[PDB]
Amino acid sequence: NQFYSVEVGDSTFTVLKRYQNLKPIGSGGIVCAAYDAVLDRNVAIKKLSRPFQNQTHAKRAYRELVLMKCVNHKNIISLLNVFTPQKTLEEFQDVYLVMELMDANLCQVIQMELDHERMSYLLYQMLCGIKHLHSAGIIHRDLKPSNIVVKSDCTLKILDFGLTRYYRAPEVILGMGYKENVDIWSVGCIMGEMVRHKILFPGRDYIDQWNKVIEQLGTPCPEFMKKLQPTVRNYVENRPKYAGLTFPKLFPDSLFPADSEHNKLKASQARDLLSKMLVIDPAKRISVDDALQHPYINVWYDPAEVEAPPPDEREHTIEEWKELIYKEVMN
Ligand SMILES: CN(C)CCCC(=O)Nc1cc(C(=O)O)cc(-c2n[nH]c3cc(Nc4ccccc4Cl)ccc23)c1
Repeated sequence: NQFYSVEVGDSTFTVLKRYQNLKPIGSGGIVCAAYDAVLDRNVAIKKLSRPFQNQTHAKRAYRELVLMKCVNHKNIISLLNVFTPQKTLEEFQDVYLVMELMDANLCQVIQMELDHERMSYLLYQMLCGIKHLHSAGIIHRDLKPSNIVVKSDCTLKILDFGLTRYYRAPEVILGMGYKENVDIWSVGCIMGEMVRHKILFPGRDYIDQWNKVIEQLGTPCPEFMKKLQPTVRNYVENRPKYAGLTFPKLFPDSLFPADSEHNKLKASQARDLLSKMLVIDPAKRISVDDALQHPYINVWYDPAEVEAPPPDEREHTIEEWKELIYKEVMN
């Protein structure tokens, strides 16, 4: 047999024999660290249990499997291998996805005191990854630190393809319609969180989250309000009003290292970029291309990374999703 089974965490992993020394990593999906004896390197193995168990799980698993094949960029997940230990469609239960083993997820990195060298390079790569997605017509809308992983040399990869809701843009929260700079918002939320070491807009639901947005950034302009459908517009127009805080007060000097002129200047640059990404109205929020030209970011700008080439959506029953997924897994 090509497979063996082992108990990692609370789950059973049935994997190709090439993958050895399985060890659990992180929290959440169900993922393992392993040594791959064929490639002679360390990999991560994700177990999707019964991805066809409901139409929501199924649509996501299918969509992501299909896009992981599509895409080609060093800041986006690229699969090394995909397999099921089950031999037939009737027996089909689980899918295993294999990729590079990194060193940490971005939530761990955010907890570090980071210099501007590291923070700017992390943000640079997020923007390269996001630009690549958009170039293939993929607008993420749910970018968040827990789905981003990092190596020790600060190399980063985004692991999912989008649509914890703290990183979602106003247009997502309010059902507005969006363009590509919807994902800037989330990058802006991550950046702010790297500075504050606190989640910027930690709402338990969308009402609470909107409240924390307006409390800090201020009530948006009328121009913004009339882009909202009338009933959501009613809600938003009738919230308690807020003038909002300036970005120096949102992100005080105390948050930034002040030990050199380099760092003083980089602090002012970081706050400038933040003030252009955390903008409620997407008509006035910075784009991905403009952000890549910002002085905080442009020091890293490599056209081979920024301008790399990119290579329907119905509903189905779970029976139908199982077959669709089984097919993709088998090719
Ligand atoms: C001995 N020490 C020093 C070594 C430390 C090494 C170490 O801990 N590394 C490490 C830590 C953490 C973490 O989160 O804390 C996460 C990872 C990680 N690397 N690649 C992944 C892919 C997925 N998802 C995934 C996997 C496969 C396919 C598809 C997907 Cl989406 C999920 C998590 C990871 C690695």
